[PDB]
Amino acid sequence: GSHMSNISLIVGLGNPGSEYAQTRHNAGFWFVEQLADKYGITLKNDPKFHGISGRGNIEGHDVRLLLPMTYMNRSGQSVVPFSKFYQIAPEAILIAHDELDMNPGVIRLKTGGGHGGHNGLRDIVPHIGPNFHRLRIGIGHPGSKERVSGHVLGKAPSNEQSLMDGAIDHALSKVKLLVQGQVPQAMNQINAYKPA
Ligand SMILES: [Cl-]
Ligand SMILES: [Cl-]
Ligand SMILES: [Cl-]
Ligand code: NA
Ligand code: NA
Repeated sequence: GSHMSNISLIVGLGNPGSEYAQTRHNAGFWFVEQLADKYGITLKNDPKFHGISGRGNIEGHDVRLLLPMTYMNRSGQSVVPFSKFYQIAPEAILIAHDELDMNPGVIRLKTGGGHGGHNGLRDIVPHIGPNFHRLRIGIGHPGSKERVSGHVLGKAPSNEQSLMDGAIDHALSKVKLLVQGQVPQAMNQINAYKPA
């Protein structure tokens, strides 16, 4: 199964289909797809777990990657059985997701806490509890509570996209720390990122 706080499972949250692929709510998919390319991990169809998944070596560690194919608000229907079957404890899971409470170009690593309104996390925390790690990829504030769907299901303007892309790139360079269990150092180095 998993082994302490070495990260062994990296999940990216998002919605399936070309119409959602460029939307802010797919920030987690962006991160995990780029990480998979970086390390040569194949992401293949995983019908048993309602997702796309892979497994491979990251810096000498066996790591699994998962993109739920359930739609965002049903993400737990992939993450939970996957983690149960492979016996991966929450403490060894990193979930990458868009974060409305942070600016584009801000990125943070958090351990624990609630969903913060995120409809994918809301489908996961009830089942595995809160003690997994999160890569919170800022996507900017939506304005009103009424603009929140239109914000997360929007394609960001190019300046915001550039800021997100640079933050994601920075985080990719710190995955080595995470798979090695160096969560405190990773937190310090991720959270210190500035775009400019
Ligand atoms: Cl959604
Ligand atoms: Cl945080
Ligand atoms: Cl979070
Ligand atoms: Na976008
Ligand atoms: Na550390």
